[PDB]
Amino acid sequence: MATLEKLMKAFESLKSF
Repeated sequence: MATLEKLMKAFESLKSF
């Protein structure tokens, strides 16, 4: 299900900080 598909870039962009 591509519902929270953004969490990946979100999170990795979060991993960033």
